[PDB]
Amino acid sequence: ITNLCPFDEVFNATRFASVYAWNRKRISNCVADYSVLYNFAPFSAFKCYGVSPTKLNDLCFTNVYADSFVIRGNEVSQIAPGQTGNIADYNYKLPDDFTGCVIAWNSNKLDSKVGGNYNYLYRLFRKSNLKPFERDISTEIYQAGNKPCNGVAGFNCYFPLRSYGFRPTYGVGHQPYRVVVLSFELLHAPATVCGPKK
Amino acid sequence: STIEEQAKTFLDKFNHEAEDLFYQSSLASWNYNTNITEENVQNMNNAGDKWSAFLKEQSTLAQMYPLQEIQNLTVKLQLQALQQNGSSVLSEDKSKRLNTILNTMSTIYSTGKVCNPDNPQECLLLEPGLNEIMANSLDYNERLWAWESWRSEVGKQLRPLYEEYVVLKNEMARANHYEDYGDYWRGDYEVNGVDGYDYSRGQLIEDVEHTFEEIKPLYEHLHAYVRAKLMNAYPSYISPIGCLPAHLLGDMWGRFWTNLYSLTVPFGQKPNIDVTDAMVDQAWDAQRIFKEAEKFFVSVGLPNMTQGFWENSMLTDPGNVQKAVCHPTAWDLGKGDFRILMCTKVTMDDFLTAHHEMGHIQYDMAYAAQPFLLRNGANEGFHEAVGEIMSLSAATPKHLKSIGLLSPDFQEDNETEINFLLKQALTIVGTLPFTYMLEKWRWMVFKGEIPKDQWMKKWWEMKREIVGVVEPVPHDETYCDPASLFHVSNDYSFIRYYTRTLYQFQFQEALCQAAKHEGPLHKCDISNSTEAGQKLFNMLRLGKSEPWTLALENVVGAKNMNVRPLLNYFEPLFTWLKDQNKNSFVGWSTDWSPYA
Ligand SMILES: *[C@@H]1O[C@H](CO)[C@@H](O[C@@H]2O[C@H](CO)[C@@H](O)[C@H](O)[C@H]2NC(C)=O)[C@H](O)[C@H]1NC(C)=O
Ligand SMILES: *[C@@H]1O[C@H](CO)[C@@H](O)[C@H](O)[C@H]1NC(C)=O
Ligand SMILES: *[C@@H]1O[C@H](CO)[C@@H](O)[C@H](O)[C@H]1NC(C)=O
Ligand SMILES: *[C@@H]1O[C@H](CO)[C@@H](O)[C@H](O)[C@H]1NC(C)=O
Ligand SMILES: *[C@@H]1O[C@H](CO)[C@@H](O)[C@H](O)[C@H]1NC(C)=O
Ligand SMILES: *[C@@H]1O[C@H](CO)[C@@H](O)[C@H](O)[C@H]1NC(C)=O
Ligand SMILES: *[C@@H]1O[C@H](CO)[C@@H](O)[C@H](O)[C@H]1NC(C)=O
Ligand SMILES: [Zn+2]
Repeated sequence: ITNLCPFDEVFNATRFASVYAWNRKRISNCVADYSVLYNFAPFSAFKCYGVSPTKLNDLCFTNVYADSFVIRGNEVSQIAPGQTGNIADYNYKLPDDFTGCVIAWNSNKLDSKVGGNYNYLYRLFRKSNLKPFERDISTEIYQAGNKPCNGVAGFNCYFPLRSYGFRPTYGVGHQPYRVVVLSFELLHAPATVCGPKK
Repeated sequence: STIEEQAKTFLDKFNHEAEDLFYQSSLASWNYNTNITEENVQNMNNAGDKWSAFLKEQSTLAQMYPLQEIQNLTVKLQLQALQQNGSSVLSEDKSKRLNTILNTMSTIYSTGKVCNPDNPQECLLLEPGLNEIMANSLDYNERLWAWESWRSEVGKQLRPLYEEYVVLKNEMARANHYEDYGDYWRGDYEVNGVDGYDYSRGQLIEDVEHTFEEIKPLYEHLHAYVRAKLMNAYPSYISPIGCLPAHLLGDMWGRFWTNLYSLTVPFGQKPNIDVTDAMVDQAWDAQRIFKEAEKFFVSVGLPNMTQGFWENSMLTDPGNVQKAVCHPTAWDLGKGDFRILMCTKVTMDDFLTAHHEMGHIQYDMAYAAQPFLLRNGANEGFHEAVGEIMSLSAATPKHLKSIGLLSPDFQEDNETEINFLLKQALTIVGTLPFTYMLEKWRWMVFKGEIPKDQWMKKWWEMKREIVGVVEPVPHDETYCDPASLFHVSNDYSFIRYYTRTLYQFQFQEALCQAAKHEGPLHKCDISNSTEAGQKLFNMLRLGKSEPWTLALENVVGAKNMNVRPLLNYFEPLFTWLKDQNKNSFVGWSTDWSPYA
């Protein structure tokens, strides 16, 4: 039992990353207790796109990835294979062959402020859609127009990143939502992460 | 590479920025209105100034997209809404002059007082203190004094102000590619780009009149009955053959004949349905009233209220150490923030107003999914009509009998529906001629058939004919009678109320046909009818994304403003008035005047 995974750190972290700079944690070699995935009892959406959660703590994989970020309430449905929108296209893209889980819970009490919590960003403008499981943290003026922007944000030259201004009085569709998506990489290697030895 | 996609990207940026700043401004305004203090005023002004500056910057940025090559109705409509120049098209001197003229008129109307030469310490403002004289007094001479003094001290002093206002606003409209400021106001209904649903700015003029020639019989019979009920109150002062004197209407300008109910009540012995005593005996509070309102809205099929609405809204007066505005309002702060501001008491009127305001909020929730610029009613008359049909269906005896306020033993004798319809007609159909005539006069003044030499001469000439109201004193050109009203000297269109009144009954009759109603229209309750709720929601969720003709067709089934539902609503009252008007002249002769 003294090989517990760092899930209790990724779910309970006091600082989640922005969706455009989502944080990836590599769970490498330790006992994967998938039954402790109830840190926040009212999970808004705990949806597994692969093995069922009942059978989750039984399979053995070679690597686990935990991609953690914070998005809007109505933008949670975009964390799914084959979705469109700002998050899926320019911020975080999940492949249609995704094997893993998506765990999103409301965090209005944590990631909101009375004056507006302008600490979470998202990429509003991008030249082309993101490929699955690849990131883009560059802050370069998006040339919507045709005249060269010359690196100056003006007419037809937009800064690509816009801030989620989170406030506690928002509706549940505009309130902060912390999302951790677990991707279970099973590869041609010995399966390090295993289920509890119960 | 094309303007249509650069415009889309610009709108994508503008939607988010505008939503953020608008939410900040609305939150500041709400914090002021519920917590009247000193620093809240500065917060509200700063937020409003920031919002206005951002709106002006985005408006001047949106001019670079010609809108001619944008073959997408949604983007074109959003840019057209965002591209309006407004007062920023004239010279700075002329714009400053117009702003000063508007502010002076607004302040002098707000600070309007009455001077009594008999006693200098008898100053009264338009605040209800003067309103009891024009709404409850039974003295011809006192009412005449109040009317004449108000038209002499405020009306006479707003003549050159309005005279220069007309010229400045006409210049603004002509610089804004409109033949008139009246054309500017009529542009709130213009629809172009979509085939079959096109509707012209001038097409309003021939429609509002076309739906008014069918109002003349019912309003004429109502006027005849009201007149017949005023010779007994005012002997030898009404002249049955003649018109109604202007200062005896139960209101300062005769907008609503609501206060005439106590004088022209059909059956005095029978009373009105007043469940105030029942709902104060059953230990009801504001929270219970709003819970019943959302129960009604869920029963009809619409979604219930947001969880944040119950904790953020102010439903009961906090007046222990605080101040607020008593006006019941519905607030759409943006980003899923919906609130209701009213000092609700245990009263039937508060029940109906809660239903009306929560209908406003339900409409806001319905079109909350649309982009920021398209988050409004399909035209200026849909918010108020949608809110009003809720109170229309809430006040029926079969709804109060269901919720328990009216005990399930009430007998609806046919003498009581006559009282109810007459009370409601003194407010609903008693304002249509006044609204139509005032808006027509103001349109004619703006466009130019009425010269400044004949501003008064036409105003009463219309008032003696369209609405059948005769002045008691021969006002000269010095006076400005149609400037004393609140809406006229405040940059507010007034045909909105006419269109709202017609849309109210159109929507009500449509949702009754969807609810399998059987009897008369005035006994309709659309509760527990998911069909009516779905039919209404189809139009509610559209917002401005579709032409108002299409939205009206989404519920009514006809893409034009029709008056027949209104006449169907008052049909029993119309029959009773026709029977009751025997042995009494129906109509009026303009060739009479009390002063002569
Ligand atoms: C709409 O339906 C409701 C129930 O579905 C009815 O209102 C009352 O509901 C209480 C619930 O305990 C019951 O006494 C009856 O079902 C109803 N009472 C009466 C006197 O009708 C009613 O059918 C509808 N409510 C309205 C129209 O307000
Ligand atoms: C999880 O975080 C909370 C703070 O929200 C704190 O009690 C502690 O860091 C964690 N709780 C545990 C490990 O029980
Ligand atoms: C809001 O009202 C309360 C009184 O209950 C008081 O704190 C003050 O008047 C207002 N708040 C602020 C921050 O001004
Ligand atoms: C117009 O643009 C909007 C937003 O991009 C799009 O949803 C709509 O489909 C477009 N109109 C047509 C006819 O495709
Ligand atoms: C607003 O002003 C601009 C400035 O040239 C003008 O081109 C345009 O026609 C005006 N009217 C609009 C945008 O409706
Ligand atoms: C509203 O209805 C929903 C069901 O869709 C549910 O949250 C609950 O019954 C109601 N919530 C509130 C706050 O009224
Ligand atoms: C309907 O009302 C009339 C008077 O308005 C009355 O004479 C008649 O008896 C009523 N019908 C009834 C009570 O059935
Ligand atoms: Zn209102």
